[PDB]
Amino acid sequence: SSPSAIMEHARRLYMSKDYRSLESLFGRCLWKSYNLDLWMLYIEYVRKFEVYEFTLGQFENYWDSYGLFKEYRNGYMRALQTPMGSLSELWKDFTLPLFQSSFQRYQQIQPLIRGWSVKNAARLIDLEMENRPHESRMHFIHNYILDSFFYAEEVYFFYSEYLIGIGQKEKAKKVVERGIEMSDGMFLSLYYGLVMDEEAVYGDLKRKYSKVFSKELDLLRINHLNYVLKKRGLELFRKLFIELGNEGVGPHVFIYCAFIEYYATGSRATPYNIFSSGLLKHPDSTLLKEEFFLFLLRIGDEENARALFKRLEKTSRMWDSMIEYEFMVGSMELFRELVDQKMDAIKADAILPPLPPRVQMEGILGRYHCFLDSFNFLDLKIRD
Amino acid sequence: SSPSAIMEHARRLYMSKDYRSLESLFGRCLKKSYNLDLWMLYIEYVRKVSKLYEVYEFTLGQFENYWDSYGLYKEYIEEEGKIEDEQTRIEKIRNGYMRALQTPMGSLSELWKDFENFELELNKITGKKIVGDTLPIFQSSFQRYQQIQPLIRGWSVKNAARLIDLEMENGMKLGGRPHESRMHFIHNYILDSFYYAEEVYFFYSEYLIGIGQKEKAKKVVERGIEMSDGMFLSLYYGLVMDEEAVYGDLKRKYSFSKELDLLRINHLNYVLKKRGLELFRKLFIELGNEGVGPHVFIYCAFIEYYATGSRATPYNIFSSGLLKHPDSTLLKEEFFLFLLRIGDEENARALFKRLEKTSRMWDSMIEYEFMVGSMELFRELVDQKMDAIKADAILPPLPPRNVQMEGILGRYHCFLDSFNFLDLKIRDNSRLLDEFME
Repeated sequence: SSPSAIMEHARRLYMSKDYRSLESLFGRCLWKSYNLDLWMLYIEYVRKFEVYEFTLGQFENYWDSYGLFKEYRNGYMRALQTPMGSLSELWKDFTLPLFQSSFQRYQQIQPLIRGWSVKNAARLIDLEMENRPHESRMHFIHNYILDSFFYAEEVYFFYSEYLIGIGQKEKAKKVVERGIEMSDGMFLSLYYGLVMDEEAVYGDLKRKYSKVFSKELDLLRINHLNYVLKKRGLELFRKLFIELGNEGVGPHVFIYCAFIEYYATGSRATPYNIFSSGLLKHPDSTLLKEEFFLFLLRIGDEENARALFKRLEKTSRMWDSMIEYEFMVGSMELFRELVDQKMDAIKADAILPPLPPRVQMEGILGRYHCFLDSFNFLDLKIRD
Repeated sequence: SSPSAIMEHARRLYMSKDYRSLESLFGRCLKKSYNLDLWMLYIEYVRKVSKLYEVYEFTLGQFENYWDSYGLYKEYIEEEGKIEDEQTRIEKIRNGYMRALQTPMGSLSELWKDFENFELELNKITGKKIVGDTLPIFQSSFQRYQQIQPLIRGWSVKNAARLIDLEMENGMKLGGRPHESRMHFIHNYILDSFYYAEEVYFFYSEYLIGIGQKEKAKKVVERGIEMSDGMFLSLYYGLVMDEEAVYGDLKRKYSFSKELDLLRINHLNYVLKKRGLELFRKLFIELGNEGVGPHVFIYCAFIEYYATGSRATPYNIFSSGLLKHPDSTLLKEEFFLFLLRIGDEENARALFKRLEKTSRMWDSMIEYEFMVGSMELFRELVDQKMDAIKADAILPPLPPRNVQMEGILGRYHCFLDSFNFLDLKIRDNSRLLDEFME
């Protein structure tokens, strides 16, 4: 039920002379459509001018409204107030300040329409945000973008954020629900759960994903825990963790909980115990082994760090962090032994395989990446 | 007095026909030399102007179980010759063949053919038995060389280091004393071949330390400091040979802010290991306008946090560094990330809010607020970051921050990485390495 598929159905029904059906279709879809073709077909149908005014209600702010403005004065007046292709061929036909301004503007816009986005859409949004009637202009731009990229979850986040900043969060929630029905990824559901206060999304998405989707399920748990910490506080965060428990929660969920417990409370004991539990569940997880060791060494829990290192298998990075630590605040005697030990381990082919490595974006896409990076945890990322 | 200076000078004397100076050069340099070209020139000069076989014996004593001895043995056995007296000739050529065959070296099969031909000529019967009895020797040396051959063909510091590692494994189960002798030859050959490379003096020092020859090791290092042009061997020397004097000797060569700051960080470490935290701090204070660079503050803040657990003491040091160095992005970013990582939340936030910021400080603070803060504050931080990218108020990023080596070379890299601190790196300013174009 995409823009193009409503369009093609409408055109078939027109061609069929099924006017009962066509009239219900427009009835249901016209107000909501930011597709000019279609409006224009509504015009073709009605023809078989108060109805160019009705269309201009929708497309007056549009950079390709010229033929529409042409066919339709103080009509000439507040087209001249819209940056559009061929505005100079409307001036010539039609106050000079106002036109000049709208022609200067279409210069900055033209290359973004040329090369139409999703990333130039973002660029367009940002340009218009900076510089009641402005709001009206901004609604058109976001909805037209929603039509153009109905499939891309970013567009729905852009408008939602715009709407939130103008105090229209109820309208934002509806845009997100719609985005969730029309695009595909986990992002918009995570943003819906957290920003629009809907805890049900976490359980519902768990049931939907149902091994193959292990990453989704761990990223849901982490994000669900975050929701609960934010909305309810630590004791209910703590209760949700303990309930999650008769399912295989991945290595990441333990590492995430240990880190919340450390940075929220300052306990060293509790994260040690969460990392330790997790290592019992995932005895072969190099991630947990490395992140546990480096966490203990970085917060300064030396004695525990050293005992853990002695018991575990090691990546080169764990070896190199421990060697560098010993050199800085340890002894040369022990430093020399840890070097001997690392060279022995390389030789025995005993070093665990390495973990993968790892103002970027600006404006409203910048904002999106801010949310995305935050929902993502370490190398556990949203994936499709 | 480098090997190459000596080879050049010797060729000069020889081509000039200044035969007096040349013979003097040979007298003072030969026995200390592991450069085969210099010894062959000596052979070539002795052939021209003069028991020649004795000069081959003198040369094969230096290049004992050398892997490119074939030309030496072949020419030597030609000289045995050319001995008046069958029995003594026979004796000598047999000992020559038998010494070669125990040596892993190129062209060993060609000496094997010559050897079998020689024994059979004397007696087809007793000779076949002599050869049969020597076959496993030859075969062992042939096999061993198959593993040496690609290291020599690809000769480099790294393959030199590999040859050291392979011979340290001791596959022939050499008794203590001839294994040591093997290793001394190998390391001295390497020192001569790469006389200018700090690595190889480290390789030899570490070998000698391990066999309880640490005074020998200190003189190896003293030679290397003279032959190389960086600050690796001097730091190694200070710390491993316990020689505090080297810190002031380096302070002269360099008074180069970055090198001065590396040298100060490493001197501070020497004092720490030797005399502990209290004398570490006295040295810090005295450095201590005298004036030192940001890295020295960051280094000392770390050593105090990790060594004593204090949060006040690192805070104060970072703070003092930032007052001496107000425009230091490295310091602002290092100080901020430190406070966030150890969980010093209120100091981290208060610091953040008064500093200029990299995108990484922004990103780390955004992430932290999302994780354990509030959503309205996350949103503001995100607002502020966008505003900051807009005003081009962002501080340009710190430089990005290698591969893993094994055996002896991997040991060199461990000592080097340890001496190095953050983006401060030792270098030899006279060597042109993989990225020389810069």
